[PDB]
Amino acid sequence: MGEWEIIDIGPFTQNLAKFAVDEENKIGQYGRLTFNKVIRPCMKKTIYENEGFREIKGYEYQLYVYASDKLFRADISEDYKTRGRKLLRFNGPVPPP
Repeated sequence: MGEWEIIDIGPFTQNLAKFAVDEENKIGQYGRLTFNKVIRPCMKKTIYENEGFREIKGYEYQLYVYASDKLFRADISEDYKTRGRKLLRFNGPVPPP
C-alpha cells in the first residue's frame, strides 16, 4: 500500500501463527517450542525493491510470537504475483521490551 498497517484478526493472525508452527514442524528447520503465546497486537507492511531488482516483492506480516521465554521475531513475506506465504518466521531472536 505504502507504509505499515494493522494486521487482520480472526482467521488470519491465528492462521499465520499456525502456519509458523505447522510449516516449521513439517520442515524441521529450528524446532518450534510449545504453544506459549504472542504479545499482540501485530502489524503488516509492503516490502519495497530494496536492492530487490523488482518493484514491490509483496506484502509482509511482522509478528512477535513468544516462545520458550523470548519474543522470537517471526515474519512472513507474500508474493505480489498472487498471495503466497514465504516462511520468514523464527528470526532474531528479539529480547523483551
